[PDB]
Amino acid sequence: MREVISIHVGQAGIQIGNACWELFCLEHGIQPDGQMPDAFNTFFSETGAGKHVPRCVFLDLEPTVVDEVRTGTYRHLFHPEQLISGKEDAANNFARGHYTIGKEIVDLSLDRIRKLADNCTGLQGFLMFNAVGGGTGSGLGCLLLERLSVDYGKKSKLNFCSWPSPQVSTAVVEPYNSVLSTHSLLEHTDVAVMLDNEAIYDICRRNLDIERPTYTNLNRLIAQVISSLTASLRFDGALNVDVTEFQTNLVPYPRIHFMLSSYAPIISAEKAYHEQLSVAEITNSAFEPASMMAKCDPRHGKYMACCLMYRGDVVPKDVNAAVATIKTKRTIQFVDWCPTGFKCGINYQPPTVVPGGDLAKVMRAVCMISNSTAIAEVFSRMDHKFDLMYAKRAFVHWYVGEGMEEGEFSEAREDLAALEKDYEEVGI
Amino acid sequence: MREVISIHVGQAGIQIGNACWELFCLEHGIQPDGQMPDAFNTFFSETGAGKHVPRCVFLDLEPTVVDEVRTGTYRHLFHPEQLISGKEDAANNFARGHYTIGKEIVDLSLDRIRKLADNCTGLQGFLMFNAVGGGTGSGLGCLLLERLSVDYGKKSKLNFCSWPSPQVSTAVVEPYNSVLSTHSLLEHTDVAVMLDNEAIYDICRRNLDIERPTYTNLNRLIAQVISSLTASLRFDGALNVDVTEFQTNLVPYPRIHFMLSSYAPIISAEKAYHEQLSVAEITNSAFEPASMMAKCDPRHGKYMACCLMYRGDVVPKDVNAAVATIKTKRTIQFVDWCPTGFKCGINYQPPTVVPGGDLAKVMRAVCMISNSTAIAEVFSRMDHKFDLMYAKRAFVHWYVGEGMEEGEFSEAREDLAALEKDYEEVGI
Amino acid sequence: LSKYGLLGHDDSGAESWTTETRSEYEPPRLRRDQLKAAGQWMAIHVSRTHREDYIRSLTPRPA
Amino acid sequence: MREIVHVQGGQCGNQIGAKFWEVISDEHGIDPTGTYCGDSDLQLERINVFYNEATGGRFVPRAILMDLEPGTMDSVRAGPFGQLFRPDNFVFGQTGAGNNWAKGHYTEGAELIDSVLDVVRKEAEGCDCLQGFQITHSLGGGTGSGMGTLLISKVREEYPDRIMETFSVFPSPKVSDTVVEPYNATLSVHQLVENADEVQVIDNEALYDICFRTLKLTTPTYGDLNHLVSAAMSGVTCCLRFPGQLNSDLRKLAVNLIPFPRLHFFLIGFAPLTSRGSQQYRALSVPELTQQMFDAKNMMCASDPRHGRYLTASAMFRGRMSTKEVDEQMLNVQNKNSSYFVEWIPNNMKSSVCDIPPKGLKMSVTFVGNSTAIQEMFKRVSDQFTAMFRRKAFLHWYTGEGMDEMEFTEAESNMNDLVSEYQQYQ
Amino acid sequence: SQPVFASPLNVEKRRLNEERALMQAQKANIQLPPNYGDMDLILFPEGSLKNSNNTVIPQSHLKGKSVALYFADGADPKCASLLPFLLNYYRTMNEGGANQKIEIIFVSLDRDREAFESHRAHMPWLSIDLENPLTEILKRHFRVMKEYEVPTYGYGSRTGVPSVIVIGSDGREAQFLPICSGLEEGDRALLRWDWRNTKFA
Ligand SMILES: Nc1nc2c(ncn2[C@@H]2O[C@H](COP(=O)(O)OP(=O)(O)OP(=O)(O)O)[C@@H](O)[C@H]2O)c(=O)[nH]1
Ligand SMILES: Nc1nc2c(ncn2[C@@H]2O[C@H](COP(=O)(O)OP(=O)(O)OP(=O)(O)O)[C@@H](O)[C@H]2O)c(=O)[nH]1
Ligand SMILES: Nc1nc2c(ncn2[C@@H]2O[C@H](COP(=O)(O)OP(=O)(O)O)[C@@H](O)[C@H]2O)c(=O)[nH]1
Ligand SMILES: [Mg+2]
Ligand SMILES: [Mg+2]
Repeated sequence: MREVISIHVGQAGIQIGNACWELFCLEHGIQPDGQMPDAFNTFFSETGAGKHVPRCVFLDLEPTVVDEVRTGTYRHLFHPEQLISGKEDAANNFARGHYTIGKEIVDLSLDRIRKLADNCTGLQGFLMFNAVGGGTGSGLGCLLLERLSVDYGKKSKLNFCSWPSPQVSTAVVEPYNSVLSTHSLLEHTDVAVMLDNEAIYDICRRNLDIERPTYTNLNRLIAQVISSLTASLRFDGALNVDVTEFQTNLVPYPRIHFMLSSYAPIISAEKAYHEQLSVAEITNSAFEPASMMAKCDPRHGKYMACCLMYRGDVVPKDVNAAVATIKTKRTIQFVDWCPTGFKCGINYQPPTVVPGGDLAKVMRAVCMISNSTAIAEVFSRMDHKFDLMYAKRAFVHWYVGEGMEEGEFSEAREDLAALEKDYEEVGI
Repeated sequence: MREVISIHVGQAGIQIGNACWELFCLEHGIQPDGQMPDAFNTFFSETGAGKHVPRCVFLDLEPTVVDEVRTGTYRHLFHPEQLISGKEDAANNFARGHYTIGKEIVDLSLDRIRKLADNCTGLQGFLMFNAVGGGTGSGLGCLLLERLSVDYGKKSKLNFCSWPSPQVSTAVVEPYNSVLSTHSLLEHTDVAVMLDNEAIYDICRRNLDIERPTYTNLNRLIAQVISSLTASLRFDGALNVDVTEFQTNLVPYPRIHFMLSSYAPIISAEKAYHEQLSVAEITNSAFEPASMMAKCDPRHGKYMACCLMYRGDVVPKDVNAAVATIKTKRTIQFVDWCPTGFKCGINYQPPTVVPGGDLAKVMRAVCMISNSTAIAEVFSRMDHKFDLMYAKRAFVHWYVGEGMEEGEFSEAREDLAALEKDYEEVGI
Repeated sequence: LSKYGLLGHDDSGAESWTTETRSEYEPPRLRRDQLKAAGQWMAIHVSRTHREDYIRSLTPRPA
Repeated sequence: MREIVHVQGGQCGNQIGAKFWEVISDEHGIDPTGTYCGDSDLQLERINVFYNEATGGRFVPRAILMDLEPGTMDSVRAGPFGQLFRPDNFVFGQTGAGNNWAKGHYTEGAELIDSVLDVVRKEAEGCDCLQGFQITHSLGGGTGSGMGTLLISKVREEYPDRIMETFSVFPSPKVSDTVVEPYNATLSVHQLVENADEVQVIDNEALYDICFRTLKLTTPTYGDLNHLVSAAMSGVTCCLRFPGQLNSDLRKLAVNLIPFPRLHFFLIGFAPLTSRGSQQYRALSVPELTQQMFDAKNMMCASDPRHGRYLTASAMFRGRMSTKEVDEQMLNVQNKNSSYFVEWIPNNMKSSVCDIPPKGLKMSVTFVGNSTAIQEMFKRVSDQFTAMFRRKAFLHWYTGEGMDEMEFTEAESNMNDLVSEYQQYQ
Repeated sequence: SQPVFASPLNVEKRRLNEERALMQAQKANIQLPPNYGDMDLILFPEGSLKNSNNTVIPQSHLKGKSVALYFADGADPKCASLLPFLLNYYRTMNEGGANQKIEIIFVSLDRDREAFESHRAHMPWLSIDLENPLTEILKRHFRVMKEYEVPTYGYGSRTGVPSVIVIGSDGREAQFLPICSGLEEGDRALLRWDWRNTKFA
């Protein structure tokens, strides 16, 4: 009955899912070949002599990423038909994955999603991993969600998408891939979680205190977020939550569906001894502005709804004291129309650790998925960079020759500006 | 007792025949010599000290493959004059194989047909395999159906012919060969099954996904298909639907018996470990509109009837649920005068796979031999290829110099056009 | 001098060439092993201490 | 898979391509007789990008060598790695282009057209899908400039939806071989702006000068001159054959560099280029490479970007190295070189972690950059044209093979209209 | 008899088996000669298998594995293009599993001992040295031939150099791996190796 599929589109999707499926395989006692030496139903599928096939698709137009998991140590855990390759890289271009040859990928990707969905007692998740600013992350990410919207109507679309940073972009057309993706991400996905890179390099600076993390240490943290978010479907807990009611818990309005992510406690094994991590202090360590993973200050953003997922030996009564002292604390702004804005779920198992990872073993953990008005300020700075790209029409006519009409930048602009104005009128 | 007689005409039919008799001998436990270290009685006679001979005839006007079998592995499984071969290849000429060179071994072929048929009473039918697009497969096949309809009028005539494909047809005079055998298999053949080389090319490159297999691998897939047809004859099961029922339920008109074929699951070596063999998904893939063996798209045609031969440890309940969900899908449609058009003949024996071949040991299988109004498009492109070629007397003098009169060219054209009007009128 | 030429400032070769995905995302029980040879691994107190309550706090769950 | 088609054009192109096929071959670990040696998946799994099979396991490069004189092609069979190429891939000229663009493009090169198409189409359509091309040619002589730009004028309209990278060796302000300098330079470049996807500018005069301070050797032969080019030749396309954390290809490299279709001339440089005395004494790390590749003195082109301003920069780092040490270290160079970068584009750079280091070196970087600093090099070629064209000098050899005074003046007008956007994008 | 009739393994096969069957003849309804199921062999003697550091490994290690002959030559460039690819496929089976699953045995086509060592040190799986006549009699059994020098017995060569082939308990082949064959799937056919139907038992 419990069943969530994953759709990794883009090099960020394959790399994040590389950490996700190694974390999931070690947690259920699954070897890299797939067979264990009833909670595995929600992420895997039983077949043969206990050998488990993950309900997943690894999609990427270019090679050299998707063949890397076709040649690594996880080749023979995945079904080799959701491993999808093209030949041509989407080339950091939105219209290459949306208006020229990517149809040969999406026409059989819907076939593989249909085949995966005809394996299921009940569907409750559409976890899509991608980068916003990548060419195939925005390009095919737009086309897959519009195809799945008209195919599968009223189900939950999860989406953990990598927003570009305010400071670095690692590209000059990051505004050109962000406003186009958002213009069709408002109407297609249901839950959009913002992720952002040097929020989390700064996380690994002052908390994990290791001198060289990389993109792969980024993905291990994100996999810990997804594992605690969907742990309630796996194991029994004191207060079981469901992914299909995160949809009704967070969003107030049909167009307001952007939330945040933060994980705690995050302390390496050397400094995990001076203090005993209690429930009342991991909540304060997660609610602090320097622990969230999008580097937007919640001091100037009004909180709206908040959901906390617990993993370990935690009783609910010191949870009740912990959420009370957060609610009476003034440095976290709550808005006047919503006095009740907390949903806490509690699960029994302790969080798992990768063997010898930078994360230390801990008896309890909190994941926070929170809706706030501060997303309007992340979006208003990308708003400013889009006009300053469009001031003399730079990098626009290769999009025009790609297949988009010159002028759909205007209504993608007006959808983003309608996103700018409506959080302002909500916050009053 | 209970036996069938298989006929092979032309070296295409021979290369089918040595493949089906390759699989028939191994599943019955007998060897190339004829010894095994009473279910085999339908395909092999009993001769004294356990030696078995197939109930077949091999017919080919050239020795280029017949005596090569006489030097190959299966020398002594076959009877010596079971393999009948003339000297002169008919060479893509229907007239040559109908009038001059065919009749020298027509009387030889009927003599061996009489001698194998009168061996035991209770014969069910003839399973004839030939090449429509060639010379001796079309011409000598026409005389055998002409002379068997006058001796064994009552007995069944199941045909399996290698019709061309619209893209690749490997010939230049095959519009003349095919429509001249069209006159033969309407009023003589009981039920005709359309096969196609390039559709089985399509299957083996994407489903079992070898880049370059050849004639010898299509021969395995034909051998699997005819095995699943004849399985209900050989082995017991839940329901027994043998070759005398196949025409009671699939063809509702004397002139409408052209009908397709499908096999699922055609599984590669790597695909067998992960993909669980659910009865729900093997019926879905059998009904997949590009998984059949004709290049015959059924999305713009209606379905008259359908038989599904399940082979393995198959329970009938999830068969009944599999045929429940295929009606509830709006993607395919059945014809308006026939709401129930399904058969479920189940046999307990699992399929017999060849070690060292290309398929894998599957626990279950399904064979889909279906009548549809989609014969119209595979015959109307065929009609159009005749129209552009006959209009300027090309390759016409070759046939009229061999005895065939001009005028039988014309009446075969309106014979095909009359069948085209039959399929158009019945789909209302 | 070198064994690889002018561009080679020192000698590493292709024997030291793997990727981050191949070197790090190798099988996990293997990754337990070579790290085992190189270093793998209001306040509330126990019921012994007389801080907050200690009489009835000792009885249902002793510690 | 993704196929790149290489062309050697002219004497300079043949010699600079010979060294590049030596440095790619031992980067993949391949004996020059064709047999692979080195025992690694990671240098052999992507070999079809540049090479082809030979039904013996032998690998032959996808390179055609084209030249109107037989001299310097006989030297590359005579030299090392001469057996590596396909014998059919060579096409011969028995006359010799005597430093004239007219016999390079119009007259003497016309009879070699029917043979050069038949060998580049034979190599192209043999694969399932071509990715791009990569030629090497010089604008100085005749058989490199004229006979080379004739290739661009034909390969584009027959393969329209593809790309190519042309590595053009540009003449010198100070030293001057090939005394008819401005005529061959201008006649190649006005074709090259209209009809080529990007141009990398390579300057001999400056690359002697990198060879005189940072590589500081007294006797520079043409061997290590081309070896310094072949490092950035290899680094600009390293991720086509190698995996990485953040990938890059040629088609992507064009999309996020060129803003407007008439500027595609790019600086190029390779870091580190450490002196022989300084070899052991550099604990090489990301901070010191970033200052080395954002160093004007270390640019292969003879243009100083202090006068210019980088429109968009790009860096393909190579090796085992941290990824945020790319990121906020380039945010440091924006915050310190504020006036050296264009203000109406924020985050002007590429980051690309090619996960495979160069041959022997632990970690490096290859810099390519769209700069407006090339306007000073393009205007000295313009006044070199006009100084010798007012006096009508060295024109009789051109006009005798079907030139025109009219066709020379849209060559200068396209030259001035090429420079024109550069100083008004400042 | 399997897979090839005339081979030095299979003339030793018939000489061994019905010899002990005629031992059973005058010892005692025995039938002569025995059936092909009744013939049994030892494929590798005690002093054949050498691992990486040149120590003996007995036949008992091979139980429950998927063992395949690797017919290869060091100087062959097609072997050069295959050898890393089969190295990767070895470590993915071995490390991705509680018990290491496949096993590759080496037989060589090299010129001399020195060339054998240079190709041997790159290989972690088990190997058979060239001076053992077990190598040469295995050439004529599975029909692997570089260029036709030794007389074939009315056969045509099944493979070319290099060729990997999975085997069974009694010298039979289980399923073919076409890297240079009628399918000629070079450097991709290693994925076709199964391990549910071919176990050395
Ligand atoms: N958090 C995180 N972000 C990533 C990762 N990989 C790439 N990104 C982000 O993705 C952006 C570019 O998109 P990519 O994922 O690299 O490339 P792509 O999705 O394949 O699309 P293309 O540009 O067409 O290749 C970069 O700016 C990165 O910030 C990753 O592993 N983790
Ligand atoms: N199914 C199948 N069809 C084949 C095979 N070989 C040839 N064909 C088909 O046969 C068609 C033509 O007939 P042929 O087999 O060439 O020869 P023929 O029918 O005996 O007539 P002749 O050429 O005169 O001998 C070709 O278009 C092929 O599609 C085969 O091995 N299997
Ligand atoms: N980098 C490099 N430049 C060269 C080489 N040989 C000649 N050149 C330069 O190329 C110019 C001559 O052009 P060249 O290509 O020889 O004329 P072409 O034969 O007609 O194409 C001279 O100014 C040299 O500076 C070489 O081997 N390497
Ligand atoms: Mg990509
Ligand atoms: Mg005939």
